[PDB]
Amino acid sequence: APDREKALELAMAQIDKNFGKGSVMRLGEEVRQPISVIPTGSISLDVALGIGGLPRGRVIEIYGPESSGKTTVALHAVANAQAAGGIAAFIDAEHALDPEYAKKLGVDTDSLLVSQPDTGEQALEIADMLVRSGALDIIVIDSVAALVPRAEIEGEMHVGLQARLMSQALRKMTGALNNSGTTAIFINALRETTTGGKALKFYASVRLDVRRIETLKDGTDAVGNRTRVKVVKNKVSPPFKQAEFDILYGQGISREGSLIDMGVEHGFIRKSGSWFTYEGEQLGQGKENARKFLLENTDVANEIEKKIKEKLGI
Ligand SMILES: Nc1ncnc2c1ncn2[C@@H]1O[C@H](COP(=O)(O)OP(=O)(O)OP(O)(O)=S)[C@@H](O)[C@H]1O
Ligand SMILES: [Cl-]
Repeated sequence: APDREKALELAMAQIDKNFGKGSVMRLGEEVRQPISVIPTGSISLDVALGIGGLPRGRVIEIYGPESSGKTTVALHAVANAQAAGGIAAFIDAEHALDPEYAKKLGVDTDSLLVSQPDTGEQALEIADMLVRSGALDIIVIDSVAALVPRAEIEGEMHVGLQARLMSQALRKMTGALNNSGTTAIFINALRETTTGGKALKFYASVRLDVRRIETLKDGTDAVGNRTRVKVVKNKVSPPFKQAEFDILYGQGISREGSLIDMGVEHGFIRKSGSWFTYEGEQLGQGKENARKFLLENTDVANEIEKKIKEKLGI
């Protein structure tokens, strides 16, 4: 009577039904759940996510050391939800946002709702209220850590409160997020759990481990920094995939850079040691020269984007 593959699928099906699609998956499964997404700003990360971007109506955690590139991704996500006509909100407990930098990443600052709460409770309630209006495509909360409880803020001499705070708010908010379809990005700067990163680990549909890995030099001097993101949790597509990309000083994710990495790995652009070539024409010697080439030769790149796009999904 026993036929494993048969029994297994019956079990997996039963599992998803009882707990939700994505409760169990084969790591190599080719996901076919289009959903609705907010492109990450990084083509590769969109691919790593398996669905083309951050899922809508879900809790997203983006953690890692400072200057890891978390905020950049958050800002790009906002920029993209806006181009699609979405409205964005920013719950700020850090007072670090640099609107001029955000504009550069394409964010329409003037339309950005910003709120600087007095307490963690207040910050999450304001977020809950904004979300339940169903009017937002995305909402980013700067600093899970910054969400300190009112009592602490007022000198209360008694603990476990800030994590409990993140739990209860997350319990209430997820419902509205799904109904509204608003993607909520919690930025968690570390020094995976910043007091309340505890409940966030379970409530999230996606958790991004962001980390700096290399300083982009090309020549002796610095041009920017390369970031590596690992999708440690993904309840909508097989997890653990990884992605890398360049964020040049004063710029967001380098599109050209992403086109040069995927293009090389997917054979569209050949790379003999030190020289990048594309179907019968030189791009230059050195990751950076190629970037320069693609920045200028806008016609190229678009086709390379085209090809890389078609090859996976546009
Ligand atoms: N205001 C800015 N002005 C110029 N460059 C910036 C600015 N913000 C970010 N960048 C660029 O992107 C990098 C920092 O990215 P962030 O997303 O701010 O890092 P992070 O991981 O979010 O660190 P935290 O704790 O949020 S600051 C910088 O090293 C620059 O390359
Ligand atoms: Cl994107």
